[PDB]
Amino acid sequence: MENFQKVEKIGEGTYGVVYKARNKLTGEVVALKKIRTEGVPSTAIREISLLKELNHPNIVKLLDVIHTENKLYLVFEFLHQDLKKFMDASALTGIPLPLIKSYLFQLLQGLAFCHSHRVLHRDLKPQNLLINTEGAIKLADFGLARAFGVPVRTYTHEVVTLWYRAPEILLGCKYYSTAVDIWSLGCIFAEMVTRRALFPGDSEIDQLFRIFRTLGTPDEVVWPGVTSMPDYKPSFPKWARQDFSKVVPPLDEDGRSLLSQMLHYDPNKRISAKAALAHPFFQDVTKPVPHLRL
Ligand SMILES: CCCCCCNc1cc(NCc2cccnc2)c(C(N)=O)cc1[N+](=O)[O-]
Repeated sequence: MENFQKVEKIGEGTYGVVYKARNKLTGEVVALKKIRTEGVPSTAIREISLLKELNHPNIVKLLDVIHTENKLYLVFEFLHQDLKKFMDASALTGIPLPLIKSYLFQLLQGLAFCHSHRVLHRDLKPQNLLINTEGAIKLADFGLARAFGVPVRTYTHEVVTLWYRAPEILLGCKYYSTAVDIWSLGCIFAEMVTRRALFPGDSEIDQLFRIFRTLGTPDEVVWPGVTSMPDYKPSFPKWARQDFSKVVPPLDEDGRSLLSQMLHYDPNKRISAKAALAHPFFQDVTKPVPHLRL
């Protein structure tokens, strides 16, 4: 490294290998993501560079975009743990409701900020939500999906998780809206509460059908235009909707109400991050300190 010193391999992210590294000059510790494949579209360089200006306390800071030796590296502020690991660690006892609420509230503030700046995440998942010892949680990888248009894979054949994908994406809609992020966050909220993924599909159709089996197969009444979507098939089985009381027990009615609005089928009916922040569920929100073992 011309200015870094690898501390260790943090993982093999969706867009390449990630290392924890120390800037030999500043001494700062950062996350360095090597971007995957053979060309690096200058279009992406400009778009990514724009994200360097997207600063908010609940968004992982993109410190630098390094395009040298015809390679692309993203330098991000470093956080010690992701929500997936934290949820697994809290599996026996569950994350306390006050902390679940604090995290959801913070994540919505982060989304409201990005969305007001016309930046979508598109691939939110527990592994992309980073936490620290202060009780903060931050969204990582905002805007990379668009800047890199197509997703595909990482670089070492890894199974893309579809668990948090909004139904309009699964039905082949080519135009994503801010609503896809609200859907993903709703799925994560449910998972924090129950300690089980809400819709753990293992294929695109299994993902879609798991959603239908829980929320009911969508129709023109609840989702105008759904039957004209690219991958919609009249042959889809028609399942009845289940009650949220059975989906995320023992979450209270304020929580079920908010989740239901985050999971509406019609992206246009789905609650916005700004509106969600005003939901009665957050009347008593606080910022607890999590028990983090690093
Ligand atoms: C099995 C762990 C999966 C990590 C995959 C890489 N995922 C990332 C994880 C991060 N930190 C949380 C963390 C997690 C584990 C160890 N140490 C720190 C960070 C960051 N900004 O600090 C960035 C990325 N990433 O995507 O650039």
